[PDB]
Amino acid sequence: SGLVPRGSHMVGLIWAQATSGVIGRGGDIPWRLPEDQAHFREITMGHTIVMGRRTWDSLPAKVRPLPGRRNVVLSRQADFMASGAEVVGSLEEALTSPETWVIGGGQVYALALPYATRCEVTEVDIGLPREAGDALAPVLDETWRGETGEWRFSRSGLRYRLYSYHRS
Ligand SMILES: NC(=O)c1ccc[n+]([C@@H]2O[C@H](COP(=O)([O-])OP(=O)(O)OC[C@H]3O[C@@H](n4cnc5c(N)ncnc54)[C@H](OP(=O)(O)O)[C@@H]3O)[C@@H](O)[C@H]2O)c1
Ligand SMILES: CCc1nc(N)nc(N)c1OCCCOc1ccccc1CCC(N)=O
Repeated sequence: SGLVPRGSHMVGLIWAQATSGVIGRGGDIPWRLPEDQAHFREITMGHTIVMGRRTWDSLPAKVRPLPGRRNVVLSRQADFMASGAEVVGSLEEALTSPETWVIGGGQVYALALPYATRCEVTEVDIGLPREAGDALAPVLDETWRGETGEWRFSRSGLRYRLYSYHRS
């Protein structure tokens, strides 16, 4: 199907996770998956994106701010320099755009989850176990519903699938 009705406010979370729920370590995403970059890009294009400061830090710098999207960086550092983005000091202000995609990281997903009505999740079939210091994906309960895509191979051979969850 791929349809998801929307209301006067849409707050979406988008992430890619290992089976174990690892999304981040050492300030990076511990795999590369071209189809997921393409998916992340097309979903978020033209929208406001919200990210924690550490996620802004983890962006390759030549791709800061992410092109074609309104970049919003959540930080408690009032003097934080984020060239080409805006810095907001609270989650409330961050989610004021009528359509917002939260693009990371572990901290901000957790805080934003209660307001979210879509989760766009790439499951990467990689057996990375949770380690000390890892950033972790939220656990979705059964208020979330939607569609699970088929397993696909990237040309590299890495296997992945897409979940598109929503709720009222
Ligand atoms: N696989 C994926 O889909 C994916 C996507 C995005 C990121 N990641 C990874 O996840 C990791 C980063 O995640 P993380 O959980 O460490 O950090 P994060 O959520 O990106 O950023 C946390 C920072 O956000 C700010 N913050 C958090 N809550 C706030 C609030 N209520 N008000 C104001 N500011 C707030 C603070 O910034 P200040 O310290 O500046 O105050 C905090 O240190 C990296 O490894 C990144 O590569 C993975
Ligand atoms: C594509 C990764 C990703 N994937 C999903 N599915 N949700 C996310 N929030 C998500 O994270 C978006 C923030 C980090 O983006 C990276 C990180 C490493 C390499 C590439 C990118 C894409 C953007 C760019 N031009 O660099």
